[PDB]
Amino acid sequence: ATLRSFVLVDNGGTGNVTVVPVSNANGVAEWLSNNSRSQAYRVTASYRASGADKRKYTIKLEVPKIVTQVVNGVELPVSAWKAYASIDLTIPIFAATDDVTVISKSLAGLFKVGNPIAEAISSQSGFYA
Amino acid sequence: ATLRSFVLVDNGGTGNVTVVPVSNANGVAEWLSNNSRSQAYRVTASYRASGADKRKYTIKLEVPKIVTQVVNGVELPVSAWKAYASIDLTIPIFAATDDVTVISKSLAGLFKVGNPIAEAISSQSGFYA
Amino acid sequence: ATLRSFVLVDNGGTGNVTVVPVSNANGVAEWLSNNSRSQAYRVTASYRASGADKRKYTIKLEVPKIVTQVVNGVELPVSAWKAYASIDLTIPIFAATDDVTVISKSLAGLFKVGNPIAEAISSQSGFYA
Amino acid sequence: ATLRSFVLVDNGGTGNVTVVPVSNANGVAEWLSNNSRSQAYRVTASYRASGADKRKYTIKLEVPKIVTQVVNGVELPVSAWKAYASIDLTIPIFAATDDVTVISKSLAGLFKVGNPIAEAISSQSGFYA
Amino acid sequence: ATLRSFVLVDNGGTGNVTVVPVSNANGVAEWLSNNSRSQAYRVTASYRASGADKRKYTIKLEVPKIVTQVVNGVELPVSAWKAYASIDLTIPIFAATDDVTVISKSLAGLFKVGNPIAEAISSQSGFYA
Amino acid sequence: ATLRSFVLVDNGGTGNVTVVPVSNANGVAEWLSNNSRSQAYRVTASYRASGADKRKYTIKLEVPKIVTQVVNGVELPVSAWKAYASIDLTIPIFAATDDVTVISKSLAGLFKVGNPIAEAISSQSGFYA
Repeated sequence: ATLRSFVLVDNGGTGNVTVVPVSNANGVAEWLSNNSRSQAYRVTASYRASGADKRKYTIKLEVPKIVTQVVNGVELPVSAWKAYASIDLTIPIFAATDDVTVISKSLAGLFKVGNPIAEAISSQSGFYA
Repeated sequence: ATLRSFVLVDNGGTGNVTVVPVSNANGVAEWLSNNSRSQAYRVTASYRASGADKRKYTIKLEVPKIVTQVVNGVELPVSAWKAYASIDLTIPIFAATDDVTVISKSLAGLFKVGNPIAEAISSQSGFYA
Repeated sequence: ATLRSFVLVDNGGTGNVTVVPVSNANGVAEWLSNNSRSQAYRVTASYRASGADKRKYTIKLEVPKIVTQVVNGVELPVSAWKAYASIDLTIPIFAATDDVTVISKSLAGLFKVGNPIAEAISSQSGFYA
Repeated sequence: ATLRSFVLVDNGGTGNVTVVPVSNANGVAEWLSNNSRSQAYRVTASYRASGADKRKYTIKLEVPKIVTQVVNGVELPVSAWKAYASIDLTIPIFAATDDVTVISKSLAGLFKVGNPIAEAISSQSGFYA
Repeated sequence: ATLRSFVLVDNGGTGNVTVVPVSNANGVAEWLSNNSRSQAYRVTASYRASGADKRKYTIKLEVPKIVTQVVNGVELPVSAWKAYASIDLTIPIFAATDDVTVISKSLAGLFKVGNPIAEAISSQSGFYA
Repeated sequence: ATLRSFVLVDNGGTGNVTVVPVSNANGVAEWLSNNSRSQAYRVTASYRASGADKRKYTIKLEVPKIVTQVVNGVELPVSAWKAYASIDLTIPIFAATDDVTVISKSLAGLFKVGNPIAEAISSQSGFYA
């Protein structure tokens, strides 16, 4: 089943952040961590067709700011306490399985921990040699 | 050391697609697979300030269908089509290192091979499966 | 597992009115009693975001007066009339699980058989009695 | 008597939340828990006639956010610290007692703890199988 | 649990064509087989109200002729042509369960293998004698 | 030998609804059950060319709600209402035998009892999950 809970944050067993399915409206999977929606880790995704020659995946992720956070509190402005991400993946209809798994892996590679993009993000850095 | 080559696609140890830094103009880092520009996997990233209190990473991925076209015995290296991924990451400036890191990980988790998103993509599926 | 049948009307163990899931289009869950649409108890619910910091459950209930009309010996199943209940629930996103739960209970308490509201309704009365 | 205090939140004896009558203007029963009006659990209801063929019950409920709350404090914005609910029940004049008690029970069933609507609310979930 | 994968083509056990649910937006369920979208079996359906007392199913089937096109030495999975089927079912709201079931079975019988319509279809024939 | 009687509704062995060929004028085959024409199941079909390379089956089904009307003490076998189904199949002329057979089976599978479409129909449902 594609709609199942999964570990969104692998902290090596200890502080793992799992996210669960919560809704399914209009074919928009929604996973929520165990927190108030304002402080939750959140993921949404959908696979619609787009144009007459490609399908498109649309995924969104919300990551909370943690340090200093008052769990379950009402800390405003939300805009200051959360990071947002949007991913649009466009895959033309001619792609066959093996093509798709690569695309799949590429994404995984791009954001893998220890790789430049990942490193950069976490070091508040930009890109440079 | 963020601008450095890395493996985009990890097929164990054989067909690994490594991608290298090729330019960094106007704050746009651009990596490239080892192919003619007409058929290379390509990645670009940029880190800029957004608003007076946010920052934004913008990453784009290009996955080609590598093939050799032949027009009158004149074989040209081209791509049947390409898949595109586009990511916008917005992070508040209040985000401390620890905070940033989680974002970092969350992303990696989200797209990890084996998790739902990865699954779905790799089977051209929706989340109803 | 929220989209599942449940007993709408509990008359001990005899005339229990159970209602089952029948559709879920456009994020509107719709349960139905076991009757022709022309005479079924019906319930619908939807959960959407409202504003940039609230969520809203919208629930509607239809209680029919089940009867068999006869026009020229042509007996059709219809409803003499229907009673309608409509509920709007607005909850802040700051609401943590524990918070949500109370809401949950509060509602159930409010309408419980034996409490004032239940009484009044069940005797077509006001609160002056 | 319909205007009496009742347990709005059944926490199994221990932390039960009782709500008491507080006002009765224009046939609008008002029950308040024991708190500052800003943090109180609150219930209002009235039975007016509507149209020339149905009576209507109008009930409203306010549920406070509790976790993190500073009892009796002044925590703004109230909009962030409270959940609201509105119920409109319309019952045509031809309904006789037994009809009404069903309607009555239906409501109770709809919101009963352990049932989908209830479950959904409290799990911050939507509806799906 | 109606939006689920099922076998569209039953060839005993070998070439069975299974079709899965992929999306359900705007009340349109879409099922696809596991092929490059450019050449996959497709089924869509919707159940909506029509008029004041009817419901209307609208089902559409798409059967592809799977092949691999090649142009200037570039091969692409394409569909040589497709067969299209369109079905409209209209049902009164008075239709109670048993009734619906019958309707349900009629369709089945209609298209059942071995019965005239199927035979005709599968032999490029019309209905003769 | 396609214009022949067949079983429209298979109820094991009891209430089987058999439908027979009654006429075949102007390329329209008509099958009726054994009831007063005012209230009989009906099926019609035609196979004609369409365009320069397509064939088109046009099948229509009629399911009656059998009852006996009575007016001024005069009873007549009438139909309380009917469910209508309309089907259009379009097939390229390149479709060779095997192809056609598949198309043939798809339809069967589509409407097969136990598969989603049938289930939905027979339960006043839509396609959900």
